[PDB]
Amino acid sequence: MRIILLGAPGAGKGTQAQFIMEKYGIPQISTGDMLRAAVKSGSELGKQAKDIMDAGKLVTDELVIALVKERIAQEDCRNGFLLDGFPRTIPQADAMKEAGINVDYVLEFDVPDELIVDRIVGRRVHAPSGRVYHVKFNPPKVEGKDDVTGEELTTRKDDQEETVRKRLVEYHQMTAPLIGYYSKEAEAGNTKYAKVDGTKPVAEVRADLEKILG
Ligand SMILES: Nc1ncnc2c1ncn2[C@@H]1O[C@H](COP(=O)(O)OP(=O)(O)OP(=O)(O)OP(=O)(O)OP(=O)(O)OC[C@H]2O[C@@H](n3cnc4c(N)ncnc43)[C@H](O)[C@@H]2O)[C@@H](O)[C@H]1O
Repeated sequence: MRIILLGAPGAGKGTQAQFIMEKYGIPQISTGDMLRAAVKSGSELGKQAKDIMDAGKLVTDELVIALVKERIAQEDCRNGFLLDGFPRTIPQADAMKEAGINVDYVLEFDVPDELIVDRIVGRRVHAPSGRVYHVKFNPPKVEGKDDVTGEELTTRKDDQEETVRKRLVEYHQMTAPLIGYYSKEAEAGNTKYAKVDGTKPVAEVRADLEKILG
């Protein structure tokens, strides 16, 4: 099963990607996670994103498509994968087309723009795993620590109010067009498209998703 998650910054994509992964055994390929990791390792493919992500901007398509093709080539992806954060632009969606990567489901997480900045200021992450928490909406079982490893949670560098605003504008300009792109793909019979209400509580969003996927 191959799934794309689509949605504005902070719509809950990464939070739901951990449930789909654990419940359906398909790997989560998250380009934000792969790029923060590359920046942190000084990996030649991806360390270049450091300043772009800091500014709230999209990294070049050519770079991100290279990372994703590499990852899909690892033996875990031969039986499905979940794309979280990719495609992010119409060139990245076309590249998937050209390459024979068709998906089963595209899920749009809809959230109003006005909720995004407070979701993101309460966000705390366990960086090694990419697990994400919210101090109010979805807190860890022990404050400040990841549930699994007991390691201290941190804040992302690009999760301040002005970088989020910048990210919202780039989302509306470049990424929002993918809703029409893939809705056209669903019309043609090439994928299934399902929209979910990302304002519902985390567990409730989790339950709508089980109705769509099995
Ligand atoms: N393909 C690509 N092309 C080019 N550049 C690329 C690229 N991919 C990445 N990049 C780059 O990397 C940068 C950042 O990219 P990004 O891909 O956005 O990495 P991100 O910040 O980790 O995640 P998102 O902004 O997408 O939020 P999300 O929808 O996953 O929601 P989450 O579950 O955390 O939820 C948010 C918060 O709210 C919470 N929450 C979740 N669900 C709910 C709910 N139902 N109710 C209430 N609160 C909730 C969470 O606990 C959390 O605290 C970009 O600016 C760009 O530079």
